[PDB]
Amino acid sequence: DKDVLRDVWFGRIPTCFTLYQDEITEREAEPYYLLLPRVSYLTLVTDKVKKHFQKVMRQEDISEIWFEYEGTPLKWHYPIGLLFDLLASSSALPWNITVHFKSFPEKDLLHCPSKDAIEAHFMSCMKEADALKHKSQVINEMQKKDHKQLWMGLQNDRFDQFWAINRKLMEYPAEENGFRYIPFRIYQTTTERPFIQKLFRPVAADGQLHTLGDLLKEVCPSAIDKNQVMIHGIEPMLETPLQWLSEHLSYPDNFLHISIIPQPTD
Amino acid sequence: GRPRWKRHISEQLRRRDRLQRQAFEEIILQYNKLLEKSDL
Repeated sequence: DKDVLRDVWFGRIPTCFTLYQDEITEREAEPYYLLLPRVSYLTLVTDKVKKHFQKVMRQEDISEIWFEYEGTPLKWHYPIGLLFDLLASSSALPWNITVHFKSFPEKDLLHCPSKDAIEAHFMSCMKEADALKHKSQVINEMQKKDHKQLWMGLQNDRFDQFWAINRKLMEYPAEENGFRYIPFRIYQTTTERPFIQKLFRPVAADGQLHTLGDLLKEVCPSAIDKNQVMIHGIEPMLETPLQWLSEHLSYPDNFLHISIIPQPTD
Repeated sequence: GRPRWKRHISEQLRRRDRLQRQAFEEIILQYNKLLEKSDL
């Protein structure tokens, strides 16, 4: 199933970056079109965007860049693919993101001062995942050099460099039929909570594997009846084994980010 | 013999790339080339 991993890893989203209209510039700022990696983070891959729009502004107006979609500030610590699936998936391509250098939304966003702040948040997500699966035995048993290769593989978009280490994180003991718990997050646009995260085992008492519907029927019973269950931009069958999804369809942070969105209007 | 749900994910994933990536891949390339010239 290595072909699925590449398809998930190399997914790209066409995106249109336009400067906010109230920002005062010395000259005209043309929109910057870019293909965003679904598995990476906004603050990571936007260096070309930041330099493009910073050339047209005065240092007096320069500040910490942040992004917004339809009046909603985009959380950079969420994977790009998730933000798109959850928000702009129903609209027309390309994804329209507005660039703001001013009036930072302190309440809704985390400051991303450097690349290290992204690596810090990223490694946290991995540690939290391996704690739910192996009880942090696999991630703690890696040398610090292996932890850097996971990050370097994401930063440099190297599928083999990353999955060389990340394959050890997808393996479980023989006697067991899967992970201890499945790391996942269920996002929904109309719910007050940021997402839904609970403890769910890949195996039932009788030994049968839990499916994607079994999980939803548990932690999100109101989404099955009208709603779309979207992972990496697709709509998997509810009978998909959950253990399989965690291995193959997870993000590089080993979390399964699930979006519940209504059917597109038209 | 891959199961149905596996084939479904492979088909849907290729459809995702067809409708999203492969569509804008070439125009985005040609656009950024023209942009860099204008800045010169």
